[PDB]
Amino acid sequence: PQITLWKRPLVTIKIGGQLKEALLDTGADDTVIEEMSLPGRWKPKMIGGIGGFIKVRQYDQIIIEIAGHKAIGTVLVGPTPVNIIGRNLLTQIGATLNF
Amino acid sequence: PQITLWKRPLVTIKIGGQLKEALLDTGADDTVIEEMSLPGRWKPKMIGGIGGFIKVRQYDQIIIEIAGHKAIGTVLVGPTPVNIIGRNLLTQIGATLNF
Ligand SMILES: COc1ccc(S(=O)(=O)N(C[C@H]2CCC(=O)N2)C[C@@H](O)[C@H](Cc2ccccc2)NC(=O)O[C@@H]2C[C@@H]3CCO[C@@H]3C2)cc1
Ligand SMILES: [Cl-]
Ligand SMILES: [Cl-]
Ligand code: NA
Repeated sequence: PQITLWKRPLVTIKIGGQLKEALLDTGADDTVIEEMSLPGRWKPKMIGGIGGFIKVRQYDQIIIEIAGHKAIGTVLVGPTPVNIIGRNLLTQIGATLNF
Repeated sequence: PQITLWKRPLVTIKIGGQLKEALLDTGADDTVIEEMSLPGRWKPKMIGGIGGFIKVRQYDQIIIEIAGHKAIGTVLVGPTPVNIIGRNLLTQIGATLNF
């Protein structure tokens, strides 16, 4: 698709068999989702957003559908106002910005 | 142009007579610029993201040149770690997300 930006670019994602809403976020390096359970081991990571740095759980090689496109990659779990799909997975689904 | 997302989507902007680098950010509702002087009236605002909220100054009807495209709109000024072009100005240059 071609998504305009008059509204927030929210899409449906599927992770762990559950549907969630997430924001396509070209200003995010990383994908950050709200607390949920994911399989496997996690590693620590600190990310710095607009208000400061927070700790998150980094899970690698997680299967995630984004707007109907399959991605497999790193998901950070921690307190974010909204689930955000960052460039690590936007690249996997072939997204570009155009103007 | 078509901008891929392997790297941060940074562009040159001109605002207040000043050249700056800024992120094209589909996850940002509003445009947020690091501390600088702008003319006219302003009002305080709080904006929030990962890590919490910061206090900013809201300036209305500010012209920004974004990668050579002129736009006008509200610009927030405050202690953001990065300059952010948000959806309120991305729409005006006709930016879309494509995949
Ligand atoms: C109302 O207007 C705005 C409100 C908030 C922001 S924001 O900068 O907090 N942010 C909002 C996003 C994230 C939460 C949400 O609902 N939408 C814009 C983001 O693109 C932000 C833009 C950003 C803010 C601060 C630093 C770098 C980028 N990136 C970001 O938080 O990425 C996180 C932090 C890590 C650094 C970059 O990637 C890592 C993942 C911008 C304008
Ligand atoms: Cl505006
Ligand atoms: Cl349009
Ligand atoms: Na003004």
